[PDB]
Amino acid sequence: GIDLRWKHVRSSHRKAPKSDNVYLKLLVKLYRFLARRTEAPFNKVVLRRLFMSRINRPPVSLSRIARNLKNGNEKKTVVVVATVTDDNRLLQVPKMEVAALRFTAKARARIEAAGGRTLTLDQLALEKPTGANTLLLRGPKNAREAVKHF
Amino acid sequence: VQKKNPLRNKQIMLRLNPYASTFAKEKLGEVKAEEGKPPKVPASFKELLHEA
RNA sequence: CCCACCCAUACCCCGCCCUCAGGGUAGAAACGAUGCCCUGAGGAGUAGGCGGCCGUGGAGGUCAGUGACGAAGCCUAGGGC
RNA sequence: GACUAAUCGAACCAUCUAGUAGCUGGUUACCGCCGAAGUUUCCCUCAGGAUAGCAGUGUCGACCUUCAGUUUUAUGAGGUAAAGCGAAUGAACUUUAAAUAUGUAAGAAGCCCUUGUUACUUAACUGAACGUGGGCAUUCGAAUGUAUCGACACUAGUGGGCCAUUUUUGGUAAGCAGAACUGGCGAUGCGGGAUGAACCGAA
RNA sequence: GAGACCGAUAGCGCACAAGUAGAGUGAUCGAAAGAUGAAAAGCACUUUGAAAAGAGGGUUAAAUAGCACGUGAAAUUGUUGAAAGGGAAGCGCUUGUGACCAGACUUGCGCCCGGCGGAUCAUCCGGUGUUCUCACCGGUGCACUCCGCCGGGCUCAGGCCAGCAUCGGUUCUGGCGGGGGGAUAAAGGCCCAGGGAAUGUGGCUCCUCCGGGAGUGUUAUAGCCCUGGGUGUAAUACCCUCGCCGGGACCGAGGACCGCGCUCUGCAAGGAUGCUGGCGUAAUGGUCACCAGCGACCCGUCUUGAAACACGGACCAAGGAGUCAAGGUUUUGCGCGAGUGUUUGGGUGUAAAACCCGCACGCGUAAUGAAAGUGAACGUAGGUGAGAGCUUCGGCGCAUCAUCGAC
Repeated sequence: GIDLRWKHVRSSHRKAPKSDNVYLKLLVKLYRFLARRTEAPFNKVVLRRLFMSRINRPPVSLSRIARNLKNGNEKKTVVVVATVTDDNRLLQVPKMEVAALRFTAKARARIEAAGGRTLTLDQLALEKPTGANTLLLRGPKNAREAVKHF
Repeated sequence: VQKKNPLRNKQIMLRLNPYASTFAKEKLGEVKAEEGKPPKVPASFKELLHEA
């Protein structure tokens, strides 16, 4: 016998999505290839967040994007691996280039009306395969009723 | 695919240590001591050794 | 006090199973990528917790499925996984 | 307290009614991965409760910072053995110093200096506290090990059991009775003690 | 009129002369029980029996369907066949015997000759299709070219069990040649020079049983002990160590090459090949029954810490116990998103489906207070320290945490 005071630890992170979305499966295959064949940490972060569940992908609004676009970030490509929502409190949308998992209809319309560009994550992989000149944004994770009641 | 003991397989010993053939050839495991007449044990050493 | 000897699921070497971990795999002559290849470690278990599979009655789809030249059921010191 | 259709300290029939039980009994395929526990702390006890601790699944965060039932070093406790008193003095003597285990501490997240304030404190701008600025990366300041991280969420059993070595406190005619740590068992097969909850070896 | 309901121990108690038969004075209680065959064709006739029935012989597609009737399981029983048994059997590991079996194999592919039978040989031309350079179809082959078939020969690969040789991996065991160390072993032999003694050799003396005793004294007609020296760096033991040669056992994972190497025409170097024999079937292997050696308590359940006690279990078949609804909560998937929810209802329909519509309403978008009421930006929605990612390499800094501020 071998005395094992310590225990070998099985993985406590997602290795694959629980979702059955076929397009998400194709995106996961593409970003698995990118994370394997590139040095860019952006690709690994994007792959890991593609694995994530919905409460771990809180929505990001246009006002949050506009806040993070200030101070030299106006020309960077905004990357969100959640839903980009519209904020009607923001009356003037700045010109921006946003790549997201999905957009609401009003957010897409307001970005295109302000003159920015809307992309999917496979288009982001085509144009910035190393994540160059990107601004990676996450939504407020703790802004949930369950988290308030914890 | 298979660990081979270099103490039994002479090819593996030559792979790990190219000086093994020179060791065996020059017989460095059978080096004789330097010549010269050995001085005898001093008398006081034997007296202390056999002292009751 | 000394020499040799006997054998445990313990220890050493080797094979096989499973689990865990770490790697490789697209200008695809290219893959049940939910796959395949390489390497290492580990294996008792009540209360309890989790995962994967097997089986039964019925429903949708499908196999241009089986069947009076014998369906289902039943018996079987007959076999295969 | 007899008898009232084999029914009587309150007959028989149907219904409410599938009445209630904390007590008894039972509770249905396989394999794989983990895997336990008995005063910790509080509450008036028994016909008592929570609660710490120990477990499993999910995740997430830079799985980042390192940490550790261990030794060493410095210093405590145990000065207790011991050596000497041609050192002084006389376990209570001391230059020196035991064994077993044992507390505390051992870095850049650190150390020191300087400036002010103080509503602390001090005779006191004095200490200390709070800020301010600066210096110290020339080695980041023992060893050994390090698939050993952290934070949530949800779920589950057990939470005043038995035996034993040691330490300690009491006792008896003799038995013995309390605590503390540790190990084992309840949950566990194997080799040996012919045999077997508590023995030896080994999981 | 229907069903993602039940299928005769189910479904109503009742699929049947079922609220019947039966029970109770009565109020009331209350079952069991479906299936020959397509058609009775439900066995003429003969024979044995008192009869029931039996045997022949028909009927049938089938009586292995005979009004005991579709199928006909188990418990349990009879006969036949095989086997075991000295106060239980059953079970596990492993042989053996007997009985009974599943595979595998029967030859394949490829070259060289000879004999046939045919031209869907190569090239070129035209048409068509394609992946746009590859193919298909028609003409040309005129037989040293293609395609089949038949006879020979040869190589390779082929089933089961084995033997030997050369290797690799692991391991057990025997022998041999060297090196080093210590008091450069200690001893010991043979010499040299000193010293000494008794369990005193020779000699001498005295007693005897004539066998031997006693005494004296230092090598003599034996020897011993102690010290120092030489041979001598002697040998050997013990310990440590470098190699060499045998004898035996178990195993052969992988499957083009790649690598590290070496003794380099090649190899023992990132894992077994080569040669040979018998057999080709129950021979190997497997299943069942039994004997033999060793191993092996009767299952739940309860209790406590555990045992013991206690309780349940004669046997077999069929049922037989964490379900549904409402309301929470956390997590997973999905749609839309500051909104979201068509289905109370209306429209429509191939009619309980599907499709479509919208007012209100619910929840969310604002909180706080008992209430009256009031009601969220000093600042690029603040400062500081961390922080993934990005960066023009100066910094920008997500989520999140800590702290100080603002409303």
